[PDB]
Amino acid sequence: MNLTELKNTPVSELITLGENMGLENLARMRKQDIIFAILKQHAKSGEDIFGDGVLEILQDGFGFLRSADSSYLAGPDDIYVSPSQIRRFNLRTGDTISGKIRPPKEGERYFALLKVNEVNFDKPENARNKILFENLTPLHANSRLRMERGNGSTEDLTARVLDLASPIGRGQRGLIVAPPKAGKTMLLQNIAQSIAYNHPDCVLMVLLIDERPEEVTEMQRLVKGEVVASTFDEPASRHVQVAEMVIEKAKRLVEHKKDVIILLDSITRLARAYNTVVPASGKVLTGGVDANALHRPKRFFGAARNVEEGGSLTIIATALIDTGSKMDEVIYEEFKGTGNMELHLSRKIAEKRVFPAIDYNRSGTRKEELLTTQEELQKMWILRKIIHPMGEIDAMEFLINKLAMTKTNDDFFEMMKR
Amino acid sequence: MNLTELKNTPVSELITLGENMGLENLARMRKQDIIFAILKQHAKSGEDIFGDGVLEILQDGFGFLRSADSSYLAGPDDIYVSPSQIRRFNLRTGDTISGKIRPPKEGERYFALLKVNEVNFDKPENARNKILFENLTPLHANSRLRMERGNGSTEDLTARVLDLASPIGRGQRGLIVAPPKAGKTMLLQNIAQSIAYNHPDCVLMVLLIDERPEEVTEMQRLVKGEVVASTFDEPASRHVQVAEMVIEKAKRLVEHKKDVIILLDSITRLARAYNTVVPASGKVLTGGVDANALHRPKRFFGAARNVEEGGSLTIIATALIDTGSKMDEVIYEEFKGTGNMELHLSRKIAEKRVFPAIDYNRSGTRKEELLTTQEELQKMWILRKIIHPMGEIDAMEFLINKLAMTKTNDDFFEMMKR
Amino acid sequence: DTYQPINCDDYDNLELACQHHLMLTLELKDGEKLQAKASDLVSRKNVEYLVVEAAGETRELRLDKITSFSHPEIGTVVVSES
Amino acid sequence: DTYQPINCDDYDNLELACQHHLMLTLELKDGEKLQAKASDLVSRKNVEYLVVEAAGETRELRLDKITSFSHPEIGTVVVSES
Repeated sequence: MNLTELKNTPVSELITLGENMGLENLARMRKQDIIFAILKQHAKSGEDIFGDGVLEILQDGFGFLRSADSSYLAGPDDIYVSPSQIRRFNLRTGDTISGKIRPPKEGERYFALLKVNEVNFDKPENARNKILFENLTPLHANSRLRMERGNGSTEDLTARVLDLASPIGRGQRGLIVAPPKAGKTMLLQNIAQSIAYNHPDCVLMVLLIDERPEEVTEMQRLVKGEVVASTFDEPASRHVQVAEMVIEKAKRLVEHKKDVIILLDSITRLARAYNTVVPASGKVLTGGVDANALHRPKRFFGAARNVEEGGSLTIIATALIDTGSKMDEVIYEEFKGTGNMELHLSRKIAEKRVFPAIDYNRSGTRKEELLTTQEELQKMWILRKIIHPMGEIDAMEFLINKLAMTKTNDDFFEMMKR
Repeated sequence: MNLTELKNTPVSELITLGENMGLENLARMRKQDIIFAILKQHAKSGEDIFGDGVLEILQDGFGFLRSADSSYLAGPDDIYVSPSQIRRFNLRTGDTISGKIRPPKEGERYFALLKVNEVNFDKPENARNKILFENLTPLHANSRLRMERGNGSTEDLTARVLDLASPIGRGQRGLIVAPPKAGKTMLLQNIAQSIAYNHPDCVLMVLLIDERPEEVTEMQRLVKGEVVASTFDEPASRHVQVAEMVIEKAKRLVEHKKDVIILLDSITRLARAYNTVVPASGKVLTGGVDANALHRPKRFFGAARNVEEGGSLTIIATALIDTGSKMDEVIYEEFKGTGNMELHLSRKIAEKRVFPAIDYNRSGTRKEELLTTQEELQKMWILRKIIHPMGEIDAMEFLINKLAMTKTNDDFFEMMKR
Repeated sequence: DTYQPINCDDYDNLELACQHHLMLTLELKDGEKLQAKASDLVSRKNVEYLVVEAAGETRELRLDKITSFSHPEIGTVVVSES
Repeated sequence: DTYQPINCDDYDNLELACQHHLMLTLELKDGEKLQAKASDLVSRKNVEYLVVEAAGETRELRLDKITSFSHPEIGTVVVSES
C-alpha cells in the first residue's frame, strides 16, 4: 500500500480498509484525519510504509514533495524533506522521489521523508551523476512524430490534415495561432490522443492555465497521459508555480534520456499571469505589459529542444488572437517568430463549420527536410504548389474530401497525382 | 592549466577531470561552476593558471575579463581586474587580455588577475601607444572582398550571384533586406564560409540577436571564425551587452591595423532590444519607437569604415521587413539610407523556391568603381543593362541558368559576350 | 553483500549534533567510552565516511560500521532496519 | 636593464597604501632598509616609477628594485621575480 493508492482510492474501499484493519472511528468525512490515524497505526505496528512525490525547493531551504493528482497543489499530505537530504542527494525542483516515509512527529504538520529508494525511476547513485539540462547541446528536430493513425474514422481526419500541413518532430518548438472560437480544444485533445496512441514511450504532459473545471475534468478523463491544470478562480501565483512544476519535471525527465511532450493551453494566459505577478520595473511598454514580464514565459517556451546527447522536449503551445485586448496582441507579437513549427487557425473556416479550421497557406515548419523523406518532401511540394495560388477555405474542402475516401497518406498522394 | 582549453573541453570530460582531482557531485550544476571549482582545486596545489578574456569595464570602474565561449555571459569564471590595473595599462572595453590568474582570497568571490603578458595580441607596452578608433579618418572602400570561391560547387553559385549584384570591399556598410521565408540564414552562412575560405587573415565575428538555440548551435558548428549569440529567452540587457562587447572588440582589433568583419542577424532585433532597455525620452514615434533609442544602433552601424591607415571594419547586417509589426517598418525607414551596400531578398522569388532569392534590379553598391577594375565594371554594367527589363523571378531563373555551366565569373562574362 | 544507505532521520540528528558543536561521547566495539567530537561527514565515492580525532589518531570509519549513537541533549536514536 | 611589470597584487597593495598614506617599511634589492612614505605612483618612459619621501627626500626608484614591503596593519608581501 502506497500513499497515492489511498489518495486516489474512493470512499467505500478506504472505509472497508479502515473497518477491517481495526479503525475505531469511521464516521469522519475528512479523509486527511482518517489517513493520518491509519498511518499512525501502521507506524505503531512497525510495518514499513512507502510513498512518492515531486520535489519543490522553497527559497528558505527545505523541500516539499507535492502530488500531481492535486495538480501540484500545496496540502497537509505533502511530504517534508529536510535540506540535509537535499545536500546528500543532488535533488532540485522537478525530481520525483519514491521511498520510505516517516509519520509526522510532535512539531510536524507534514509527513517527514524517511528513506529514498528511487529518484526519477532510477537509483540515487545513478541519478546523482546526470548532466544538467542546459549543458546539453540543442539541435534541430530530425525524427518526426507520426500522428497518422490506422483508425480511419473522422477523428483521424484532423490528425492526417495536421500531418500533411506541418510535420511535428520530437524536440520541436510549436505554436498554434487561434481565434477565440475555432474548436481549439478538440484539436488539442486529438493531438494528445494521437501522441498517446502512437508513441507510448514519449512522456505526454498536458497543462491548462485559467480554464473552467468542466473541461479540466473532461481532459483528465479523456487524455491518457498526465493532465495538470489551474482553474480560473485561482490567482496568478498558482499558475506560475504550476508552470514551474511542469517545466522542472520535464527538464529532469529529459536529463535521463527521455522524450517529454508538453501541450500548453495557453501561452497567452501563462504570460498574463506572469505579467500580473512580476513587480513593476518602472517602465511599461504599450498595452500595459511590463518589459521583463515576458522574460519568464520566453524561458518556458525556449526550453523546448532536441538534445544531441539523448532525449527531446517538444513544447506545443496555443496562442489566442483577436481576443479584444491589445495586451494579448502584443504578447503574441513578442511570441511571434520563436517557434519552429507554426499552425494558424482561421475564424472564417470555423464559422463555415469545416473541421479542422487550419490555414494551409499560413502554416508549416522551419525544416521539413530533416523530418520527412525525399519523395514525401516532393509530394508536399506538389500539394503546396497546388493549394497556395488559390483560396484557403475551398482548399480545405478540397483537402478533406480528398482524404475522405482514402485511408493512407501515400494512397492520397498517389490519387492527387494525374 | 590554461582556462581557455578548460572552457573548450566538453562537459563529460570536465566531470571526469574534476572527479579525478577529488571534487564531489560536480556533474549536476552549471559548467561555469564546474570550471570554477576545478580551478580552485588546482590553485590550492600552488600551480600557476593561465587565462585570457575580453575586458568589460563596469560603471563602478573595475573590469571583468569575460570569455567568448559563453558569449560574454557573466559567470563565476570571469576574471576580475581592479581599477588600479586599468589605470596602469590604458585598458578600454573590448581589450583581449591574456595572463596569469590567482585564486580569490578571503572575502573575494571572483578570480583575480596576477600578471599581464599579452594585451590585444601584442605586448602590454606596445598596445598602450595605439591611436583611438574614431581618430582614424574614414575612407571609401577600395579593397575588394571576393566571395567567389571558384570551386564550381552548387553552394558557390549564391556567392557568385552576390558578387554580381553587390560587391563588398573592406570597411563596407551593408544592409540585407530580408522578407521572412527567404533564405537569409543560408545567405549568411554562405557569406561566412566564403569569407573564411577566401580571406583567412580577416578576423570574422558572427553576431546573432534573439536567435533560437538550435540556430546558434548550428552556426557555431558551421562558421570557422567567431560566433557569439544571445537566445531570445534572455533579457534585452543581454543583447545590448553582447552587441557592445562585439563592437568594442572589433574597434580594438582595428586599432591594431587588422581587418575585421561582423555579420549581424539582425539589426532590427538589436534596435528592438535597445528600445526596450533605453528609457523613454518623451518623444515616442509611431509603433512605440523612441527617437532616443535608435541613436545607439545607428552608432553600431556607423562604426563600419575603411580606415585611412592600415585596417578596416566591415559590417553586414540583415534587416527584416514584411513582419507585420510597425516597429520593424519604422526601424527600416530609419536605417534605409545609411548603408554603402544594399542587397534585397525577395519573398515572391522564394515562393517559386529557387535560390538565392535575391532581387537584382533593386540591389547594388555605392561607388563600386573603387572596388572593381575597369573591365569588370564595364562587364557588370553590360549585364545590368541586359537584366533590367526582366522581372525578378525571370531575372533570377535566367541568371542561375546562365551561371550553371560557367565555373568562374570571367568565364561567365566571356560566355555572355558571345 | 549489498550496501544500503542509512536512514535520513539518524543522519540528520548526527549532522545537527555536528552543527551544534557540542561535546561528544563515543563508544568502541569493546564498549570503551571516550570524550571527543566528530568533525565532519565526508562523502567520498558515494559513500559516507567519518574521521575521528579523539587521541589524534585521525582514524577513518565507514558510516555503516557504527551500531548507534546517543547524546545527552537529544533523545538516543536507534537505527531502523529499513 | 629592461624593466618587467610587477605582479598585480604587489602593485594593488602599493596603490592602496599610497592612497591611504601609510608609513611604509621598505627593503631594497641591495638590502637598503628605510621607513618613509610613498606619495604617488608615477610611470615615466614606459617604466613604472615610485617616489618615496622621508623628510622631503622624495627619492625616485623603479618598482623592480623593491623586494618586500610591510606595515603594522598589513602583511609583509614579497614580490614575485617571475
